[PDB]
Amino acid sequence: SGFRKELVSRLLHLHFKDDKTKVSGDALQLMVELLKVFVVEAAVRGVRQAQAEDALRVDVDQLEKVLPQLLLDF
Amino acid sequence: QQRFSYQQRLKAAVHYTVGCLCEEVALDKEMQFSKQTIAAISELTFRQCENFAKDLEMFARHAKRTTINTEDVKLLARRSNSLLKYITDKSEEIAQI
Amino acid sequence: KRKAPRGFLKRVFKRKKPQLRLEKSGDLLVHLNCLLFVHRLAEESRTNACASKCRVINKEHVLAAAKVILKKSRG
Amino acid sequence: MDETVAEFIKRTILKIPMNELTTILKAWDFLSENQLQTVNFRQRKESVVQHLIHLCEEKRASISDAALLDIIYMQFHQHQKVWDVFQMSKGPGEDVDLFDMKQFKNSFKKILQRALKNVTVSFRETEENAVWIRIAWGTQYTKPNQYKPTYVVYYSQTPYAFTSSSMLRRNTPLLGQALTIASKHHQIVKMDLRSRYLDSLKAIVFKQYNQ
Amino acid sequence: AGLSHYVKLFSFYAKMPMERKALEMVEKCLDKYFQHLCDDLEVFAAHAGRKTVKPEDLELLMRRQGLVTDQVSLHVLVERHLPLEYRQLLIPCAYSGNS
Amino acid sequence: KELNIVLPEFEKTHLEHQQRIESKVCKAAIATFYVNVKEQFIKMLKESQMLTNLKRKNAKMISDIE
Amino acid sequence: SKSTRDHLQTMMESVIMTILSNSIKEKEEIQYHLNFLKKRLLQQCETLKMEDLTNVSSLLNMERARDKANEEGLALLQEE
Repeated sequence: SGFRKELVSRLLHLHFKDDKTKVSGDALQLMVELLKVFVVEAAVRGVRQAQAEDALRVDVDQLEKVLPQLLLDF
Repeated sequence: QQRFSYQQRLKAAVHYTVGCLCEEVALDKEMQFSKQTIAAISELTFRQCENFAKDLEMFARHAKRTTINTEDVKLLARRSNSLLKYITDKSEEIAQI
Repeated sequence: KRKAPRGFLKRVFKRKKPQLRLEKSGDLLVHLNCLLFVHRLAEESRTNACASKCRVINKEHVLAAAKVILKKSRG
Repeated sequence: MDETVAEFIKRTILKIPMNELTTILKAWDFLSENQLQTVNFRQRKESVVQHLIHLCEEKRASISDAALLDIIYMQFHQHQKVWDVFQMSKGPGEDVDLFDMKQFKNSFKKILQRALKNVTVSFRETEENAVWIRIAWGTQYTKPNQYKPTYVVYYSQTPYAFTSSSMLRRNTPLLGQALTIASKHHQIVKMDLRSRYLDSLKAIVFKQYNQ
Repeated sequence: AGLSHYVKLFSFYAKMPMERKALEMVEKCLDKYFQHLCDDLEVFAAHAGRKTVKPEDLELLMRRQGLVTDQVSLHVLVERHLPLEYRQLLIPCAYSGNS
Repeated sequence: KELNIVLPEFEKTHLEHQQRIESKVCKAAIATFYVNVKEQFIKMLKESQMLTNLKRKNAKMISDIE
Repeated sequence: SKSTRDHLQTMMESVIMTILSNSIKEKEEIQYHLNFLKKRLLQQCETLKMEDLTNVSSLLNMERARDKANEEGLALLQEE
């Protein structure tokens, strides 16, 4: 289905360096949108490089190969 | 002690939900996400959400503000034109809610 | 070479965008932007030329260098 | 446009000096007359070795003529990789009435891939009637090693077949073995002429030096 | 012009010989860099609410490249690359009249 | 050789931890971790089988040569 | 074989990851289990590649498949 409100209500607030800075519910659901599509695009990029190697399984090595671009534009 | 007790529960939550999303995408493209694959993709999502947290606070700081507005996450979608056009209509959907 | 151009940077900024007000020393800061851009491009071109083990920088290395550097240097 | 094929072509192109680019590249016929004008030969080395390799990227180069390019390179650089000279000897009887180039290229490749199953044997029948074989060796466990091939200049109907003394592996008794089976001979004998000048070995063995 | 000066900088920043047709490709690479810098600056300033772009709108874009960090602040990078008079105008020195 | 002793050492640890177990769900989590350790020991045994198969290939790299 | 056992700790930490995903209602219990897992680390690392071993083991597996192909080839050709 997707990321939940209780999930991103704690995950994003873990790393915040100030205790008084929060994320609103309408913005929290957009964090849901972008973190869901984060897995979605990471998965489709991995599937696409697997298709470039014409493979049925995606492994750790191709993910490490795309990281220099995965963290780069996405 | 707080580091372990925190990051354990956060990556456990995100990996639970991305396991749900892996069963969700595995039926879209009829592929199978291996255990090492889901573990790697969840940890990549986590280490990138690290930069997301580094990002959004300074994005508010840039416009002299503390809270996170929809423009702060709009510049999050600015990173690529594809997810620009995506998160635009998803933000219109959020406004629909 | 120890140089930094005032005029051409502002002309490029005006040509690419007719609506901006680059401040008195903002030209200086965009020149630093491109300084660090070209530094990153030079070093990563050395890197990917070592990946191809070519002793002279060529078109194929810098073409791959563009899609990485200008993509992370993008905001 | 393959693995150890485009790279092998690149590695054998810069070996040749700047003067003989056209002379060597006209021979292997991958670059038709139209393709020669696209690459400017006179600027630099790394520019020509990059545009020439691109011209076979679009031509979908294969090892079969990638080895052939090395063959024409060696025909203008036969004065390196000091040559052995093998001497065949039939028994009593008539000559080889059927030394077909097709049959010889078949009867050498068949016997060489019978045991050395992973080799890229590439013949180039020269105009002086001297089949210029080049064998990229390698056992069945490994891919054919094009780094150090063993060129064999078998003069077509002659008992003598010069061989580049590259490594002298366990293949040198099989190199003569397939050479004496493809050419319908019976015995292979290294006559013990080991000189680096192939055009000088050819005169000595055939007694063509003072005639 | 500016791109021509920049590829001249590329000669002493790559420290290894180049080709003219390759520097003509670095020309379009620099133009392609600016075609992103000018409309990334516009949006970073528009979120800031200013039709002009100020220095702090550009240290944020620096953070977007990520070459400025908590260890290497904005004022650090100007030190390593720009000359003395070209660096006097960005970072505030102190004469009781800090720039 | 050493893998047989390593498997026993790993198996004794699961029982040592289960002696200090507190809840039934914790026992299930420990059993799952023991199954994961069995999978890791199977990976180690696969490494040993890979060494044996490499020895066979070395014999197969000489039988073919012979 | 140290980095091998830190990669071991990585993969049974992925097992930790999944059990914690299904067992989020055991936070203190699984934290104790985590301390005991660091204890397992300290216990077998002292006494005594994997991804590379797996990949090269498979690679040598089809290499030896190609090898038994060369064996049936050479043996049958020698037999004929």
